[PDB]
Amino acid sequence: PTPKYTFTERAAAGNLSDAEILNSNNPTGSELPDESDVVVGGAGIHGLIYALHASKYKPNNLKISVIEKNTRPGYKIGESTLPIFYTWCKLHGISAAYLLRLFGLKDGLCFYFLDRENQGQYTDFCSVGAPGLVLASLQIERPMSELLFTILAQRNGVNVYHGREVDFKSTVVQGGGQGNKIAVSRGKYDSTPKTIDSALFVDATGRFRQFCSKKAPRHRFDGWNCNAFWGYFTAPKDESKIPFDLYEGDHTNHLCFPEGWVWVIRLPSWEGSPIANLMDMVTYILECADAGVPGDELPSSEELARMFGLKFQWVTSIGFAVRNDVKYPEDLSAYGTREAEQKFNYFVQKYELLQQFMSNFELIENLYGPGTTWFIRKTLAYQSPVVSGPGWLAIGDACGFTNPLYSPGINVGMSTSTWAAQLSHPIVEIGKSAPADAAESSIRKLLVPYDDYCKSLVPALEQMNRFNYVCYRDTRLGPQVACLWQFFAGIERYLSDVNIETFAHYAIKWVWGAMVPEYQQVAQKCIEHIETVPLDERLPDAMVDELLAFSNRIKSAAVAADDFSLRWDAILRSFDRSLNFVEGKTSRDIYTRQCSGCGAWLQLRPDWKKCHSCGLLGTEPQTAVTFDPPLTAEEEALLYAAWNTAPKYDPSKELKLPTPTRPA
Ligand SMILES: Cc1cc2nc3c(=O)[nH]c(=O)nc-3n(C[C@H](O)[C@H](O)[C@H](O)COP(=O)(O)OP(=O)(O)OC[C@H]3O[C@@H](n4cnc5c(N)ncnc54)[C@H](O)[C@@H]3O)c2cc1C
Ligand SMILES: CC1(C)c2[nH]c3cc(Cl)ccc3c2C[C@@]23CN4CCC[C@]4(C[C@@H]12)C(=O)N3
Ligand SMILES: CC1(C)c2[nH]c3cc(Cl)ccc3c2C[C@@]23CN4CCC[C@]4(C[C@@H]12)C(=O)N3
Ligand SMILES: [Cl-]
Ligand SMILES: [Zn+2]
Repeated sequence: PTPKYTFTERAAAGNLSDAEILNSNNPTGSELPDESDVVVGGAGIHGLIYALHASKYKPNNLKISVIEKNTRPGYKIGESTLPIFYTWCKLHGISAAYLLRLFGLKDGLCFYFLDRENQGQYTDFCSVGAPGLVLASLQIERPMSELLFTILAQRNGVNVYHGREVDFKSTVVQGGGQGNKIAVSRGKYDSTPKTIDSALFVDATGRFRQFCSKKAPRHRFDGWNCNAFWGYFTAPKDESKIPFDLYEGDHTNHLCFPEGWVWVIRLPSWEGSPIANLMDMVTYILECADAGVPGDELPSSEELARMFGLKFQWVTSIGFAVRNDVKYPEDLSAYGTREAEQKFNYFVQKYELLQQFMSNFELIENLYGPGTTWFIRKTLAYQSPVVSGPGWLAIGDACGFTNPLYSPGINVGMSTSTWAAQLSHPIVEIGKSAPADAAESSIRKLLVPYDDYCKSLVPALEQMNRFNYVCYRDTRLGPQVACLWQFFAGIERYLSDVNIETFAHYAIKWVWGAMVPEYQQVAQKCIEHIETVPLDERLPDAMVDELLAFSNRIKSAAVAADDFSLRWDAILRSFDRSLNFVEGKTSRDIYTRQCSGCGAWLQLRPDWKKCHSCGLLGTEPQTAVTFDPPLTAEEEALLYAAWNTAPKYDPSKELKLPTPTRPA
């Protein structure tokens, strides 16, 4: 396909604002409709996942309008995504060759555990992702992901309106099929708001809980909560001076210690690009995905920036997520002038490994506009007690949130977004087909499992977060108990069988494995012991011995009961096939390489000879996926064949769950 510059030229011809050029791509028009079936407040990632999944699950059934306050897709923290997210993108028609032009490659998770009392000592836990012919994970700049899903939504019959705000003071939400009146303005100052008459309102306003807060007070869990502070840094081409052995920038890297952990995420940034030019680039990429353009014939990221007049750079997202019972010095003025900067730099100099690590990175000033060099957010975890009611439901962060760790926010949270999307079709039809009293009663009963799932979801994720945090207080418990159990309980068994029809049903059974009984049994034993040791103290060595022995005893039985075949010793660098810890083991599959020209991390497969980010050609390591232990040519062909195309929906087939097999 020849690239078109439709939006760039339309914007210049009409001198259109950012919101006006975006809204001009709507199928129904740039102005709000008088009526809709569903109105979604908020076009964050979940509001858009919801609208995309609802239209894809059953096309041409629901008229859906998404209302977003930002004039263009705004900055969000939350950049790391997991295989279930990519699978969802692939099911919606965008595979890795196209996504990697916009987003950074993610190949597994790596954890480094720093000893607080023995500075310089550390251990690690490293895993790999998948071959390029299997799947990819992504590090996403959120202004780009929300733009991608906006354009994709607009191309699938969904209207998205930026620069428009739901007025929750005058909005009326009623049950049955009686009808909502959603008031939409451009802000407080706008005294000519519009009304959308509609059947279902979806609260996707994130942590702001703009609608469901009216129905219940925000709920907090017992015990300590977490604070976060972060910033953006350069992304070094040469990672060889990082003070951790075998470090690789294309993981989501975690620097873990008693007080909390640091995330390190390498990703490309498009900041500075005009919004109209970005729409043209994204539209071109989708036209290429529609036509099936092969990766080596698709322009590279930097070539796209030249074609469409964009700005492109590599950055590292680095942030702390620490417990809010940490004692800080009263005066931190020596480390900066703002609290976020002060606490970031104070914590770095508390660990020599963190300071040696950070000395590979240069701070970026105001990457996302003035005042964005430093970010801080306090008291992260919460839950919404009420997530549905007459005429409305909530999804995503509006239901609750725990912690960045293991990225449940996007990847687990999309279970609610996609289930609500599926449920939205019968919800709307019930109201159009039955009198008001019975309609409301039938909708209420239909949503009882959705309410019950949300109610138990956040507490389970909260226990999962505390489980990892307490084990991060020791360099043996971290990798050998917490990491091991999250990977065994949470690896996505039978993901290659998921399709659009089963996606929500599968996703709600995942929960990162946090509902697995043996997982909860080990987590409760560790939490119960470690929470009795004050944070400023080292864990007694006998406590670590006992928790380790208890964990390994429960592990051996649960691993023997799992009937899912997996080359565990190839995926986890430090463990054998039976998930036994091996002290000196370093062997692992090799799925990626770093481009010598631009530093971008690449997936190895024989049909991607050039760097997808800068276009530089490689010389035969792409065919050099290293399987260790090796696979025959037939086993390798069989692996790739399983992941080629998702199977058609077979209503006779029973859904296979991602969690380990029950012991029976
Ligand atoms: C420090 C930190 C790190 C994190 N890291 C990760 C990670 O690595 N991976 C991960 O998966 N998750 C991560 N998360 C969680 C993740 O950021 C959230 O789960 C995710 O952004 C939730 O998306 P959402 O669409 O529900 O809400 P948001 O993305 O917050 O979107 C809400 C939208 O609603 C709009 N809005 C608000 N009020 C109105 C109104 N009245 N009218 C119209 N629109 C309105 C806002 O403009 C906004 O765009 C992290 C969270 C934190 C705090
Ligand atoms: C199941 C997947 C998505 C997975 N999910 C993880 C979660 C954590 Cl926490 C760590 C590692 C993984 C992996 C690595 C896997 C293991 N599978 C072997 C056959 C195909 C596949 C898919 C992929 C593969 O090639 N790599
Ligand atoms: C398990 C059930 C109760 C179920 N549980 C869900 C949870 C969510 Cl979140 C979404 C959908 C479902 C469904 C619909 C199912 C899926 N199964 C396919 C084989 C038999 C069965 C049973 C039934 C079926 O025919 N329909
Ligand atoms: Cl992650
Ligand atoms: Zn390159």
